[PDB]
Amino acid sequence: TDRVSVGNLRIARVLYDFVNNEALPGTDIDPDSFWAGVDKVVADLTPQNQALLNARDELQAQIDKWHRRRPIDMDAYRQFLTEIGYLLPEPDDFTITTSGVDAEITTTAGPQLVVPVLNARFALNAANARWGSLYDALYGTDVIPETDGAEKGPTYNKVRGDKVIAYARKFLDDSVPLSSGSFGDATGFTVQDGQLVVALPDKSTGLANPGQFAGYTGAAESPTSVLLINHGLHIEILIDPESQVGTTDRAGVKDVILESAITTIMDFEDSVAAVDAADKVLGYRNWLGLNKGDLAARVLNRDRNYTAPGGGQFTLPGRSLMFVRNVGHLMTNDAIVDTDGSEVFEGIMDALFTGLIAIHGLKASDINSRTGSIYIVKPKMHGPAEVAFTCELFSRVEDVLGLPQNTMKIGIMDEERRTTVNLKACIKAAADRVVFINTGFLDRTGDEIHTSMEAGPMVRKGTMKSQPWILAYEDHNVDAGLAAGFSGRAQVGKGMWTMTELMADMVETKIAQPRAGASTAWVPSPTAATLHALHYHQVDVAAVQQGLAGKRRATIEQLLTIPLAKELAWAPDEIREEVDNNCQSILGYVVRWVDQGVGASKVPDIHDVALMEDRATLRISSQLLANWLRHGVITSADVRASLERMAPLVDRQNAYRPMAPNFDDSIAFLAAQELILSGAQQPNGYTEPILHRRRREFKARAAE
Ligand SMILES: O=C(O)c1ccc2cc[nH]c2c1
Ligand SMILES: [Mg+2]
Repeated sequence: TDRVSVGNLRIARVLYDFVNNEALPGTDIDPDSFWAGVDKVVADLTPQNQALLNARDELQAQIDKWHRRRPIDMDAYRQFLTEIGYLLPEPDDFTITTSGVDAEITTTAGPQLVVPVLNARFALNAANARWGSLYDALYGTDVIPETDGAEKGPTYNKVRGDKVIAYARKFLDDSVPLSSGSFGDATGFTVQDGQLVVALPDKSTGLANPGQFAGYTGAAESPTSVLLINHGLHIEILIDPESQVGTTDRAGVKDVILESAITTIMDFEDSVAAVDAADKVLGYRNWLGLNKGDLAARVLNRDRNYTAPGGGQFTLPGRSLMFVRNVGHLMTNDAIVDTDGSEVFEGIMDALFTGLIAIHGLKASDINSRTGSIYIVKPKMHGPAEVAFTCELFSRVEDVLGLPQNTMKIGIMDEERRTTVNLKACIKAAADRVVFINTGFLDRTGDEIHTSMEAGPMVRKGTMKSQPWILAYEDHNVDAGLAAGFSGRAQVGKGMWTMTELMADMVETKIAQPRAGASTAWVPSPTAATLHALHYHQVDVAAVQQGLAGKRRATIEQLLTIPLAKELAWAPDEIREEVDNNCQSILGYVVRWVDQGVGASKVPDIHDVALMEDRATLRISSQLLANWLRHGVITSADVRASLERMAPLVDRQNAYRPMAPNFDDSIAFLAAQELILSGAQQPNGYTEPILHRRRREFKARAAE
């Protein structure tokens, strides 16, 4: 074949070439020593990797049987979980020791943006989303109602623009209050004796807290902009009477700029579809362009220059601080196969290659962490041993890369049940590497359903968000983080807002996350990060965290409360709706995944709301239907009929290729069907083995 032999490994030429010609040059790592390291690391860690996955299966089988032989005793269930080593002892209190971590992670609370690394233009916008226009975010979304008069048109609408301006003035009043009066009545800004002075019609005033004045641009006498800081986040008022908006403005203001996406996660996992060496290389190459600072379509932003209150000069980061999300322990990829032809573990490969590439970001670029850290998000881990394994992998990789030990820092996803109930030990296992924990609530619900598949029928998918287990899971995660001393040291993060068009709703409800003590939470786009930034100005996360300290708000019993439905909880019509809804979302996502290699896309649901979502929402839907089928809530004819019914709608909702009417001939349709009908047999309900196989199948058919 077209592979390169190195030890026991056979590396796809496209990857070998990528590494030698693009990734390695500029790192000072000897190419031959690198490849020897890859061979050695894969050979050494592969057995432990496999045994961990086998252990998952064995635990699940025991729980499966336990439920089959079962009016539901929690004392018994809990002592059984401890017996089989599912529930492990909680360690004594400790504080994490992770050092050399940047301020964007240790200290600054704010939005965290996640983007598919395979999409270069998306990744570019994400990195540039550290600063974003509040006016654009308000004007373009439904935050400002399109009520009579204020509708978006083909051209600028002055009625709407004025509501945007008023909305921002109120934000300023709430965030950076004047000693007296309102920003709404401002006519000018000036800096005098190093102090911000605001002109109102009748008199002048300063800030109630002059500590919020951070800097300015242009002459102090008539600044071209004024820079404020609040709860550690910057706000920049652009002052330009010459501009169109500025002309209509009372103080010549052109825009309000928010520091928005403080950090960004470049994603190789659930938001992308990458099933072979060509796909991985595309991803790795974008990740390289990001770290080298030369990725272009439009290019990456430079730092920002300001004059300090006093009159000196300083600078602020122009770009979002980058994490990379590697895949988890489950999958293999044929990017590399061994002599026997066995595919190599993809997570192992990601650590080596994304780690290698990240070195560039530590270096002056013809730039990322100034403290010398590399930030890797690791998803879908089940328990402390799997966490320890990930740390051992990073340690071995650091050795191959000639990096100081603990350079490679870990963002722990809390998105599997065996991690949730052992969270303190999982953190302890990574106490010198961990830079965040985060509630991946969607995968977590998929795992919740699969783990208790045999217990009985589960509540409807929309009911899950408010079940006792998930509310406890959220509080427990924050409690464990704070108890491990995350305050001032590491992020406590919460989940993604998936309704991309419902920004009014996001601004209304997503404030609950910072109020819950989360120093960060996930947004889908630059625009959403700007709007989500508002919440951090309203909530004092540091204070909230201090108030939460030492609280223990979720019991193990609460964590373990299985979301079983009550006897006969559903009328026939509600059942049908749940089925159609789930089939619709499965089909809408899968069709783009299998046909176009698109791992994340705005997909209208049944009620026709635009949902982003990724692989995890597929995991939830397939497991729920698999659970209902397993326990006789629905029949196989129900599933099939629903799939055939929703298919044409999906086709219609959509370079596309219709699934209907020849379903048995549609690879996408059959993948969706397989996900449901084989759902119960997928390891932890994971959708990758099926998706990957079907996408490779589609690629092979397209080729001929
Ligand atoms: O981190 C994820 O699982 C996730 C979820 C939704 C979206 C939409 C774009 N990127 C995503 C990532
Ligand atoms: Mg997830």
